[PDB]
Amino acid sequence: SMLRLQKRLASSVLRCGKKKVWLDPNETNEIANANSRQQIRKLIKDGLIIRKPVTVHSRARCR
Amino acid sequence: NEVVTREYTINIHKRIHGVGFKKRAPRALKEIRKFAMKEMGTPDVRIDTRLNKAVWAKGIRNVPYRIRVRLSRKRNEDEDSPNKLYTLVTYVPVTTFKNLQTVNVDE
Amino acid sequence: SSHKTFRIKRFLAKKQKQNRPIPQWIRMKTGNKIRYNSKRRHWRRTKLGL
Amino acid sequence: VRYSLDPENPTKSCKSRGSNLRVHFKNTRETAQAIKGMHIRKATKYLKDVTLQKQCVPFRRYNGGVGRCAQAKQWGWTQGRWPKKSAEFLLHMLKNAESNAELKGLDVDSLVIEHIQVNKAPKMRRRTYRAHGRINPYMSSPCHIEMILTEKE
RNA sequence: CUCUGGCAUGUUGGAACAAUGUAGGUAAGGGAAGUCGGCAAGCCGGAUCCGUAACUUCGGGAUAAGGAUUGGCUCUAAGGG
RNA sequence: CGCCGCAGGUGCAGAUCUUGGUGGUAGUAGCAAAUAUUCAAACGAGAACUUUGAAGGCCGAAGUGGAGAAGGGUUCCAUGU
Ligand SMILES: [K+]
Ligand SMILES: [K+]
Ligand SMILES: [K+]
Ligand SMILES: [Mg+2]
Ligand SMILES: [Mg+2]
Ligand SMILES: [Mg+2]
Ligand SMILES: [Mg+2]
Ligand SMILES: [Mg+2]
Ligand SMILES: [Mg+2]
Ligand SMILES: [Mg+2]
Ligand SMILES: [Mg+2]
Ligand SMILES: [Mg+2]
Ligand SMILES: [Mg+2]
Ligand SMILES: [Mg+2]
Ligand SMILES: [Mg+2]
Ligand SMILES: [Mg+2]
Ligand SMILES: [Mg+2]
Ligand SMILES: [Mg+2]
Ligand SMILES: [Mg+2]
Ligand SMILES: [Mg+2]
Ligand SMILES: [Mg+2]
Ligand SMILES: [Mg+2]
Ligand SMILES: [Mg+2]
Ligand SMILES: [Mg+2]
Repeated sequence: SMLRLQKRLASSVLRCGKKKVWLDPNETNEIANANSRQQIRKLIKDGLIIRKPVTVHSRARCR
Repeated sequence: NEVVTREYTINIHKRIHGVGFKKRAPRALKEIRKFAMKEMGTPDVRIDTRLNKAVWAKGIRNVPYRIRVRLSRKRNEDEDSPNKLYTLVTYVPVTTFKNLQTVNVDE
Repeated sequence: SSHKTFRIKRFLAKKQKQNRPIPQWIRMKTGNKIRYNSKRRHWRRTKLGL
Repeated sequence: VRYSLDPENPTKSCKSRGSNLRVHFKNTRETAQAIKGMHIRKATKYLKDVTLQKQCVPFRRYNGGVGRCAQAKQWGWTQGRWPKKSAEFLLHMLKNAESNAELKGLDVDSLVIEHIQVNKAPKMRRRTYRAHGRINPYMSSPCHIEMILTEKE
């Protein structure tokens, strides 16, 4: 339903911003059940939460 | 039949002409939705996210002049809804729009 | 602020405990004549004296 | 409760009522005048058409600054609008009236809105802030609505 | 202009594209004839190489004024540990 | 409450009168400073505004980022309405 808490906790656990937190849009119910940082860690291990990669800023043009 | 699917090309350039810069892409998806309701006669029109990307591919003001879409009229026999039929419009990538007709596409 | 004296903190403590709704059973008391806590204070509308 | 204009006989009649409803009195009064005397099936479509902006309500008394529309010609008028919130509130009350009609065991296909009335409800106060440190009222104008439906065919 | 980080356009949206406005542009030919008054706008503008007057408290004036060049690509010399 | 006496803080249209209430104005002025939103899905009676995903943008490190002092005082955090 609402996952504002989960995205905040995933950001803290992954040590990234909320930009890079990816919550599986299909498995919303399982993520909604996670109310603890331990539960978020299990979801990160299970692939339901993913740290998205850094947006590419190439220096090939500058080089 | 009523579960027919057809492939069209829409002159976005014609339907967007005159719209301001910050409204061309949002208006392009309204004309695409209006186009689908006309040919498929279904108020419920779902636009695929990949088609939404294609319209917004070149930013908000430089919308592609032409887009090749595919209108699929399908049954809504999945839940209690006022409309038993809905149209799903998807994106058909093409290399050229020359000599492209409206063609009936099979299953 | 974060740096506060004990008196200021104790003063804020009392103002916090007394900013609560009246208990429901109060209206059942004979000759109550009280509807709601008229001394409710919100932190944003009205500021404390200090 | 006390309605104004009791029905000619309260055996072929059903009543519905609402108090302190958050709809503009002026818009609701015009919408009520349009559906007054309508058959209940006609009023239900008409109110749905107002929501879809296929039919309008003519603004006859509270018409200051109200624009002109082509659909106002069905009525002998020039000014009309499409009060969506007024249409919904009257649609809910019509459903309640029809449910009351079914409870009294009188058929709902012959109901006609013989009485409908919109009254001022006590205003509710909010605030607006003006140019030179001034506060002005920002009142709401709720309304009481009542209606009586009778059988005729 | 972009990455990390952040946000949803600043207390509403939809449809049109009339006048008048607010903000921003362009305009042939003329060039301040406008106006109390060049108000407003416009011109100029960076860097390199030249070249700079009256006057002066000799310090300045001075970026005075005025003129030329400026892209891309392929090189060639010189400047070190 | 009438009648005989007695006694007044004893009669309102005004005082830009006092207090309270209510109109026309009027469904009007208005909800226009800082570029911008769109698609799909979920929950839900109900979605332009909530959440998730996707896309397009903005702040562009002198930030619309990360933390403090003063001031505020529970606004912090969960759940629910
Ligand atoms: K109109
Ligand atoms: K218009
Ligand atoms: K002049
Ligand atoms: Mg304050
Ligand atoms: Mg007027
Ligand atoms: Mg104001
Ligand atoms: Mg002020
Ligand atoms: Mg804007
Ligand atoms: Mg907005
Ligand atoms: Mg604000
Ligand atoms: Mg000219
Ligand atoms: Mg000229
Ligand atoms: Mg002159
Ligand atoms: Mg003159
Ligand atoms: Mg000037
Ligand atoms: Mg000089
Ligand atoms: Mg050259
Ligand atoms: Mg007196
Ligand atoms: Mg008086
Ligand atoms: Mg208006
Ligand atoms: Mg406005
Ligand atoms: Mg930028
Ligand atoms: Mg900060
Ligand atoms: Mg909070």
